[PDB]
Amino acid sequence: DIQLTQSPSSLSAFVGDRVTITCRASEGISSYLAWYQQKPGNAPKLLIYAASTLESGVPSRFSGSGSGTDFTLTISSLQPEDFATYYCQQLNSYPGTFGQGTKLEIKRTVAAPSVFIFPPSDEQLKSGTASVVCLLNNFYPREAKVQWKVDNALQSGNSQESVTEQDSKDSTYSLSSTLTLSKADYEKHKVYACEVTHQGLSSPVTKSFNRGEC
Amino acid sequence: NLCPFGEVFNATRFASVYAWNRKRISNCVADYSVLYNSASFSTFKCYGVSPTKLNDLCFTNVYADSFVIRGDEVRQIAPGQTGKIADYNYKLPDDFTGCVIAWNSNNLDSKVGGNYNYLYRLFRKSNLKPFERDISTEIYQAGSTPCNGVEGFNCYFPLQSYGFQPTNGVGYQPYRVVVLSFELLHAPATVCGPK
Amino acid sequence: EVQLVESGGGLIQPGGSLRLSCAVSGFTVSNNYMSWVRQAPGKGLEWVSVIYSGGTTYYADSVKGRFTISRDNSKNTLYLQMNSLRAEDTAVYYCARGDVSGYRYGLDYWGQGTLVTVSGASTKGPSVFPLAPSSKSTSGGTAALGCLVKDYFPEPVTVSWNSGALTSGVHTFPAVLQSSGLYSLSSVVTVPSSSLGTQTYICNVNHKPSNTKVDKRVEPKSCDR
Ligand SMILES: *[C@@H]1O[C@H](CO)[C@@H](O)[C@H](O)[C@H]1NC(C)=O
Repeated sequence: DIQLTQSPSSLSAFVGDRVTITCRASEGISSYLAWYQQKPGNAPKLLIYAASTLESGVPSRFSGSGSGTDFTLTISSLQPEDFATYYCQQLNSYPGTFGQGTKLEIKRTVAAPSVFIFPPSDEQLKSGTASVVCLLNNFYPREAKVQWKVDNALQSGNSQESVTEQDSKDSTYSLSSTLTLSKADYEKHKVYACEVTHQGLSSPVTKSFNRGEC
Repeated sequence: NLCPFGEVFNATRFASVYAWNRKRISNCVADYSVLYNSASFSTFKCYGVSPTKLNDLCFTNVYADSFVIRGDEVRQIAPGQTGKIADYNYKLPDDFTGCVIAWNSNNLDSKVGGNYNYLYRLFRKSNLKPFERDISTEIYQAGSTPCNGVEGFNCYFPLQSYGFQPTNGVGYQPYRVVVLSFELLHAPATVCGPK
Repeated sequence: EVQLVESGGGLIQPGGSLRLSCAVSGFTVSNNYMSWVRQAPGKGLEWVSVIYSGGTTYYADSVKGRFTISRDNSKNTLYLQMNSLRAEDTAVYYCARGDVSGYRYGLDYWGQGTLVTVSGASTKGPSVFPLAPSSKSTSGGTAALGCLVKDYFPEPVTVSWNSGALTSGVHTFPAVLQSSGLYSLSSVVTVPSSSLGTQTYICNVNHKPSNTKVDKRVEPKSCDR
């Protein structure tokens, strides 16, 4: 089968910037490639077809080039309405594989997150489960690492994360991670912590608590 | 008086599949053993005939059809198949009696930048009947408003160029195909094997 | 004015059946390659199936034997019969004009989409728990507090603070689907730590599917002895 590698995963840019999105097919697919734009909550919109043909109605700033394995989508002068996810698609054979996508986000200065940790509430413990929450607030770029530690044992497989959409006013992200344990497991340990790794931090930040206000 | 198989298989140029070529082979001695004993073909499938027993058989006429398609399309040149080729370019009947012979032609039909001379019909309202050859270049009406010979919105050019480059994956490289049909009518047999 | 309108989506249990429709205007369905493409929540695009004008149909290996594309020339409508539905089939389904194999034009017109949810989870209102501000860590700066909206089905829930009077600093997170098949979400707000004793903070959670309306007061944690 044909694999399409779309790069980068995310791209940071300003209104007026020239942006290039890359797509690499595992084999020569000549000009059987399309480019789509998708905004959250919306259907994809065709931008370029047959690798370099601009779809009718699409603005001139969008252009595609390439034939064979290496393709590129160029946006010569970003407009406010171009911050969206972009996808390449091979039209050479079934199943018409789409690329992984490139989210085009607003460029901003680096902002370190403010880290907060929340123990499970007494109300939640009564029902048998403990959710421990770690908040990484208003940071930039999106790339952040959250490491949970319970009595200094690095936890893997019992946490889930969620990130907000880039903020319309300060262009930052926020992230919430939840560590879920049973009440019985929660009471077998004392030190609960989340260690945060980010470009805006000179070294990792750890917020912790001792079970029982200890 | 040997059958001119050399003219068909060794032709310097093959036809586009939409406008497939037919050569009526008649009144000649046919040595099919030059074809079976050849390490040149990737596909050699016979239907209603044994490939080694062809030299013992006699037919009213033999038809030799030839065209260029992709490697992943050769499987559509068989009875009971669907796809852009079987549906809109070259259709074999369910009771097909004959052989389908194919070989990679990347060294002859692919160009550095794209060939563009090899086409295939991409749009057709309905499937072809077996052995139907449609060579119409009429603009394809995809909507309610007439095209009137103008390419545009809901008005496509019915043919598409293959655009063969030597940097394509094997299943997307050009393949030359010769389909031999064996006709058996209540009339004299003009094409017999060596006796 | 080209328009593609899908319908038929909704909540269904694994093993069930569902038929999607797509009323079209602007081109003739019977004369075109018509495709079905789907997008799972938070994921990319996945082509499902195609029907040719001549009748030929193709499917993606993940839907083969369970899905059937078809159309009605008289109603200019395209259908997708989805049998033996699995949790993975949960996606927004789009009908689009075009094909994806030796078709250089791509998929030029797409419908708005229809969400199909395949789940055996029971509709359940969330439990709402406080994410109490750290009162011990007070420094004449910024505090964070919130609400954990746990174990609900289906989406969505709405979260407001102080009946809409508290909006700045609020971050309501996208819900995450737990292994139990229920959703969980948190809503946080950063406030001045100086206000933790004089200002009341309440999250107002609404879950229309279960008719649940919960108001939760979030207070700094008190001592024990
Ligand atoms: C085609 O040419 C090759 C090379 O001379 C020869 O071996 C082959 O027999 C020819 N084919 C026919 C059917 O004459």
